[PDB]
Amino acid sequence: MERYENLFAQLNDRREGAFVPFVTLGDPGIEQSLKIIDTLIDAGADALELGVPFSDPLADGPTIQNANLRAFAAGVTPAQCFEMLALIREKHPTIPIGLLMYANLVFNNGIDAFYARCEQVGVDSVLVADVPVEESAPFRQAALRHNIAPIFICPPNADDDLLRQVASYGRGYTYLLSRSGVTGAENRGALPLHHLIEKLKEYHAAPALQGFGISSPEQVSAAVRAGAAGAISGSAIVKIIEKNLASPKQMLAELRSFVSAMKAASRA
Amino acid sequence: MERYENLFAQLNDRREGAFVPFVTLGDPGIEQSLKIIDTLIDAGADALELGVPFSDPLADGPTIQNANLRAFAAGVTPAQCFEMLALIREKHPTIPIGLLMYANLVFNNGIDAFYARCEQVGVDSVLVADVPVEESAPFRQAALRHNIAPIFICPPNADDDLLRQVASYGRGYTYLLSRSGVTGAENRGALPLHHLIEKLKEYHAAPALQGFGISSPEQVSAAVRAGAAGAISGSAIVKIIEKNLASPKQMLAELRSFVSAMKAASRA
Amino acid sequence: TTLLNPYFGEFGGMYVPQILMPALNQLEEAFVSAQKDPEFQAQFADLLKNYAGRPTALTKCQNITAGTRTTLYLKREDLLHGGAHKTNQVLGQALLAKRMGKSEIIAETGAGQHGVASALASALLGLKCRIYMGAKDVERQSPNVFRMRLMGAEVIPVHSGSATLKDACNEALRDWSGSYETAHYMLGTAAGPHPYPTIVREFQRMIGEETKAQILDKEGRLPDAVIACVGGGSNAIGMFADFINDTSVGLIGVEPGGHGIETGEHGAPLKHGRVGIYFGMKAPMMQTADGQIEESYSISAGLDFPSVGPQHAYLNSIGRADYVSITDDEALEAFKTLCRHEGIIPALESSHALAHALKMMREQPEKEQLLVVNLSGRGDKDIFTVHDI
Amino acid sequence: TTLLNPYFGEFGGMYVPQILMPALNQLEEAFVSAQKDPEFQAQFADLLKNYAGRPTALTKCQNITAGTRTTLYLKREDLLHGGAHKTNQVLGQALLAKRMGKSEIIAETGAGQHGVASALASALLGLKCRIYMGAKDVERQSPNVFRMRLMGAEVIPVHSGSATLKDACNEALRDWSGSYETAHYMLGTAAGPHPYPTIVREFQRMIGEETKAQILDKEGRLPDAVIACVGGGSNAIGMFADFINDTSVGLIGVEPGGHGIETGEHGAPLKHGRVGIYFGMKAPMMQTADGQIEESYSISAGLDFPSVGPQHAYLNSIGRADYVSITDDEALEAFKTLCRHEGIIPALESSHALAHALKMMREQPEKEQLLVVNLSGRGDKDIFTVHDI
Ligand SMILES: O=P(O)(O)OCCNS(=O)(=O)c1ccc(OC(F)(F)F)cc1
Ligand SMILES: O=P(O)(O)OCCNS(=O)(=O)c1ccc(OC(F)(F)F)cc1
Ligand SMILES: *Cc1c(COP(=O)(O)O)cnc(C)c1O
Ligand SMILES: *Cc1c(COP(=O)(O)O)cnc(C)c1O
Ligand SMILES: [Cl-]
Ligand SMILES: [Cl-]
Ligand SMILES: [Cs+]
Ligand SMILES: [Cs+]
Ligand SMILES: [Cs+]
Ligand SMILES: [Cs+]
Repeated sequence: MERYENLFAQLNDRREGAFVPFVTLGDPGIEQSLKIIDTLIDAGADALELGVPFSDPLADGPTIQNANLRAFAAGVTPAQCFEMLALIREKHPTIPIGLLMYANLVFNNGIDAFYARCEQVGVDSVLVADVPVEESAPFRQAALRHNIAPIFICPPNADDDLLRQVASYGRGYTYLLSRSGVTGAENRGALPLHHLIEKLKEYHAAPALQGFGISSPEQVSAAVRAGAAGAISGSAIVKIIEKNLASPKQMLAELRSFVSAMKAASRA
Repeated sequence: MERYENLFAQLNDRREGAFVPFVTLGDPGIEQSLKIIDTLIDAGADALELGVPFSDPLADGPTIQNANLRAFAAGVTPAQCFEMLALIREKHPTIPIGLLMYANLVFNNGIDAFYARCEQVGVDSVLVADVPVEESAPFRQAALRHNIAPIFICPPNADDDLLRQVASYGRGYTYLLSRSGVTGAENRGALPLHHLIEKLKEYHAAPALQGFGISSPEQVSAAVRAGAAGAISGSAIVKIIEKNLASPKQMLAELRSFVSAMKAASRA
Repeated sequence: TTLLNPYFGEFGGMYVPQILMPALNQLEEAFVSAQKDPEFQAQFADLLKNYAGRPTALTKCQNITAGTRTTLYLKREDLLHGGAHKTNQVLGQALLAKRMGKSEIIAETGAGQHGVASALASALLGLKCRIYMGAKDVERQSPNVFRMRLMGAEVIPVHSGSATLKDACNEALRDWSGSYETAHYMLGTAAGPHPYPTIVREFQRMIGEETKAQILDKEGRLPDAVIACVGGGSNAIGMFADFINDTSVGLIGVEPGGHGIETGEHGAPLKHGRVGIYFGMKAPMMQTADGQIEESYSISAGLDFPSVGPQHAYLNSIGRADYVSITDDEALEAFKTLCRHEGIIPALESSHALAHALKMMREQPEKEQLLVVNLSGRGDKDIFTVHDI
Repeated sequence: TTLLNPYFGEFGGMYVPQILMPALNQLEEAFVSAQKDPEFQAQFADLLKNYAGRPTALTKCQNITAGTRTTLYLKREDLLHGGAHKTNQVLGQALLAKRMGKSEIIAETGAGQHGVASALASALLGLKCRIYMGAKDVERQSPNVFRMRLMGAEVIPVHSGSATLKDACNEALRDWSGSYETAHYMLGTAAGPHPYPTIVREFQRMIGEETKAQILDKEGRLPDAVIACVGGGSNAIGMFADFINDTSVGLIGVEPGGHGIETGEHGAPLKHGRVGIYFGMKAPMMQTADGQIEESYSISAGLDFPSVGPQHAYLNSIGRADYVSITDDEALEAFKTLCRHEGIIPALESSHALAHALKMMREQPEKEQLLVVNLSGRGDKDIFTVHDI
């Protein structure tokens, strides 16, 4: 499929940026997570980034660490995540779905088999957080064999060689990191380095989504203005889950309000 | 004075050995200790060996260690011991009185001053347990200047050189150790090595008293038969004190019975 | 692109977030430069000699081997300053940190020995040290925590995940991901992403180099085998390295068998785990069926790696080194035996290596064999663990 | 009659019961013979090198002395096997015991370090070891008691007197008085009756001999002063001995000042006690007005001699050595300072010596002085004492 390509073409036609929430699958349980995801979509999410709970999420700060822990407390496994993903796709045929993976979960049952399962359930992209471009060959090859976009990361400090590799090897979107460090709303990054955004376009990279520390509408607007195709927000969304664990209905209302506001900021 | 010389002459006239109990001064208190000592004498003690309580009695086994501790629990000091000694002599003008001392108590206030105090209260001999003949010069010199007999020890293993020194340097009596080790009734020594007893006589030593482990009449008799002038018993006497702490009258009765039996064994 | 090979056969690599790659490349560059720099080498040697107390003794056991044809020597890393071999490589890494112009050190620790080693090196060399330690480890390692604090290190409890060593490893990397411009990550074993397995080996290889010189002096020949315990792999690779090209010398690594391999309560991933990718490397590890990382169990807290250095996995794969396991009970018996027959109290970690040597001797008592056990540390720390049993 | 002089000026002697004189004469004879025997010397040197880890390092402090004209080195007896200098002389005395054909060892201990040293030497060398320890010390030194037991020694609590070190000293002598035909009394310091002060000095003198060679190598000249703590006197006389004839080298011994000399709660008999006769010697001691022996108080249990070796009293009397005191609080500050600025955890005993060196530097910071402190032991044992404060 070509779900990101179709999305970005549609958004470009409307001079609009993408807003892309992240949540952990199965946080705080399978049924509530499915409701959360439906709420994100109804509230205007253009695409999703979905984490499979992992024991050792070493690119994540405390907010998302705690989401992984809640999912484990609910007994969530990768197999259950795939069941969730198949159902999400059955409900929502066009929204791009990206996974946030750690390498061991991809390598565990065999790399090729993992990407084959992604294709079967209708995932569009996979970002393996602890595989740098230097180690990426078997992952990107398997992704492409199964019509999955492999997502690569452009750090703010990226040199020309790295920009060329990310441009060549990635598909779907290019992840533009706002800053060093780990995920977290408590730590705001920079405006998309215009120089990086322009070099990526020069090298015909997949459209850029800025992520890390994106918690406010004003940051979404600024990302798009700087030339990114959109913005990803994780911790800010997950914080709403955490705050409202005891109040599942209020949780969905607050998620809807927040996502609506973030998506509004992406519009021309 | 010449109290040992007079005693041994009197005993020789009667073909009799000496029986000499040891107790710790002030065990279990000053008043009871004075009564104990009067009982020993009335029951037939020929001479006394009296210990001044010391913190570190390293020639003594548990029985006499515990006597020292009881005297300390009663607050007994060397000055109080000297007061006791003056009174004992005022009551009993002829009985030889020997002290069992550790070196620090003699050296503390000055060696000469210690022996001067002994002369003033009417002590006859001093045995300094932790001063071997090799270190004895200032002690024996001070003793003799104050008409005090310095007592030396003949171990069972004594070579000829040592026998000659003990014979030359000692006065009053020669202490014949029954065995190696420390004081105690629980450990019986040998018969007075006849060879030692005879060599001491050859060298004109002061008459021998056998001590260490002497707890029974049969040992007193055997010591005298082997050629010793008598026998000393400490732990066996002190054990009677220890056993009867709660019963001071019974204590005196048992001491009287034991001493009478031990003295009877010394008679021809 | 790298200067050195990041792999040992299929094992190893640099499985870190992209943001950390410049830090690893910088470290590799500084290490390659330092290894050619006679001034760096002289400074490192000076610290090892005059501060740490190298060379360490090589002690012939005679009482332990009486009535057999085994001759046993112990390489006395227990006598190094700090009481374990860890001191060697922390001093080298502290000097690398300074070479790169870094003023801050991050370290992980489980049992606490690496934390103490890191704090002592940082105190000596003017670095500001922060140490991550799983909250469960903090609770049970009060002595080591106090030592770290006395030496001026910040100890940061980690409450995430299982609140043990792997969680502290993660936290150290999360911190470094944001702080690499000013801080060096002082990794505590011969594992993690390249270049750490290589650096740690090179900064521990004096163990084997000295052993070789000492055994040649005393016996006029090389050992039949050298035997070392394997937590993450540093003391073992330090003993093995200088013998790898001496094809006659057996290399035997001893993983903790815990309550017994069959119980699943062990720390023997090389022989009884499954290859995975975690903590920056492809290596055998303790993992669930689904690929979640698990803990290693051992009576010895210091053998509490849930994986193993990639060079050990490689040496195993080609048959150059053999790996075995020793249970808690076997280690305890070796501890007691060394105390009673040689007057040396060994670390419970090291007791695993000694236990396997004792088995080699006892199983085949008329086999002529010259063995060296790496006595990686002293066992003062273990007396109450052993007492309670 | 003796072969060697039992006195150092008026101090020393052989104030034991007559029954023990043959044992002391036998020991003296065996020692004089051993000192002329190249085989004995070679065996002792071999154990010191290959078992204990000599020579020990001489470490230059630079961080501690920054901004002053003091240069400070530490002689690292903390790195000896066992963690204190005591190991040197127990190995020598164990070899004497064997030379005399004895199979059993008696030892006294207070803090427990001598007991552990005696037990380790006995385990190595095939001797049956029994250790007397005051019951109060047994209660408060569980770690050391367990170490002694692990090494196969019998630990015998002493309940007599004050149930502390002096009482254990007495009990050891009472046992020896009956057992000397088969047992050697392994006295734990440079005190007691001749020949022990002499033997212990000679079996510790490698401390000073090495220090001299090391300082000449590093500085090209002798120290201005060498500084050592004084419990009974062994580590100090071991450092001092080889410098006694180097008249320019200051010898400074540091007694424990406890809560302060004025409080009476100290362990400083050399400077603040009164000459007495006890434990086989004439020496300054802690005693009541009437001459009863008293205890020494210090935060450091190892400085818990209620007297001092006679050679120290002699060196003081002639002015060849100077003796000072350091309080609990001063020792604690030195402990903390060394941990934080040099990454070395010193024994609280040794911390007294370091504290005095720190005072020498701080009081006169522009005085040019090259100082060596004998770091007699490591302070792992002390972390909980220091923690609780
Ligand atoms: O809004 P924040 O700060 O929580 O950021 C949310 C990011 N979620 S995500 O899945 O895009 C994401 C993307 C990349 C990550 O690590 C990597 F860069 F190393 F690959 C981790 C998470
Ligand atoms: O009957 P026992 O076994 O208790 O022996 C009692 C002995 N009491 S004593 O005062 O003669 C006495 C004599 C000598 C002593 O030690 C020395 F030999 F070293 F000098 C100790 C006590
Ligand atoms: C830490 C430690 C180990 C295990 O770590 P390696 O990296 O495998 O050497 C072994 N022995 C001791 C004494 C240790 O402190
Ligand atoms: C025992 C001990 C001392 C004191 O004893 P000395 O005989 O005076 O040396 C000093 N330092 C340490 C570390 C000790 O263990
Ligand atoms: Cl592309
Ligand atoms: Cl005479
Ligand atoms: Cs052998
Ligand atoms: Cs392991
Ligand atoms: Cs200086
Ligand atoms: Cs003292």
